[PDB]
Amino acid sequence: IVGGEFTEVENQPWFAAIYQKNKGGSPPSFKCGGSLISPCWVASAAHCFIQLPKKENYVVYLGQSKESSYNPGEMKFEVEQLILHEYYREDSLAYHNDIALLKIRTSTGQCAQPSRSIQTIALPPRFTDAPFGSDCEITGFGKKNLKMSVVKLVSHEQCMQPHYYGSEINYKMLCAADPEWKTDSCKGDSGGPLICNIEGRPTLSGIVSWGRGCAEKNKPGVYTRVSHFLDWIQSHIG
Amino acid sequence: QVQLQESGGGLVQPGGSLRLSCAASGFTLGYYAIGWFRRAPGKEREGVSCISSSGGSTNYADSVKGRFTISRDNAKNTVDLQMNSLKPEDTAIYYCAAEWVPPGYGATVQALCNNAGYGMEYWGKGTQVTVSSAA
Repeated sequence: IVGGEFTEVENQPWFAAIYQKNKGGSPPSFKCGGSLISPCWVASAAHCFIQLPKKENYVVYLGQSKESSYNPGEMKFEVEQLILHEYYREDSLAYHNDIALLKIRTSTGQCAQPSRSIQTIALPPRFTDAPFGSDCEITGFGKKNLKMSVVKLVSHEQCMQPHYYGSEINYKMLCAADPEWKTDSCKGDSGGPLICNIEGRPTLSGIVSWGRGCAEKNKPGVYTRVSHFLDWIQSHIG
Repeated sequence: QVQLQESGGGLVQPGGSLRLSCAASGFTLGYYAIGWFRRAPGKEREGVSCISSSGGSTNYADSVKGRFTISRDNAKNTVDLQMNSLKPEDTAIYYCAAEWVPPGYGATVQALCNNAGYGMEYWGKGTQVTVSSAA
């Protein structure tokens, strides 16, 4: 997350900080961002979990904000299900089908309860995206506190230009960047949300997946196009 | 091999004082917020007093404000609870619990202490504090 502002208790209340556990009583290590799409389900990127795909290795935190008081009973979650897309592959530079689902629950077995600091984010209609040039917002702890920024959707035609990414971009992906190339997602934003408006409703359009550099000119951030994974998602969710 | 261990439990006369200590073995307690919770006969677990990892932030239940004092030594790997002006109402099993507070939240440990300690990562076996005229 290069540039932008720090969020507050009502900014990006769907954001999930995904940590990896360390041996013994050592504090956990931040691993990835994620989005609460259902009270029991967080959507993230598969490449965040491919090394250690067993659910016991992770813990999810919600409701992060400088004005929100940490309550472990309602904001800390164990992972009772870790689902990576079965056709996740690592290419030369791009990830393919880079999406994962985490089913969460508190120590008393409850799911996420909506509050000032914890809300779900709506999924897009099938194959529906905001028009190119739209303002979407990204969020993360990537390259101390939660930040958010604004990027613009970039058309595939523009993105698939040789001096961009060429044929390493397919239509199950979404490109987004700052026209001034000053703001963008970076290392550590992986799995985090790309929020676009669709019918004036905030929508999880993208999942941070990859990119050559950060806010590098002619190279925008690449995202998993969520509108093309609804059938997959709801096949595990409901 | 992570262990939390309370000590200092005993029998004291009403109005007396008593000091509890929580020690950790197998890990560094200083990274953790610590809470003292208690369960009296019949009632449910309640937060008595809590303190952040660095010790900068504390919280007290109204019942014990001005009577209890929580403190810690991150060099010696301990957290202490000083109890003055003890009342019969204070009779209970006192637990020590530790929880790592992720970055990105408020500095307060109030919500950590007001919620009966559900979700707290580590727990001691507890120590008994009895306040009675039988002492």
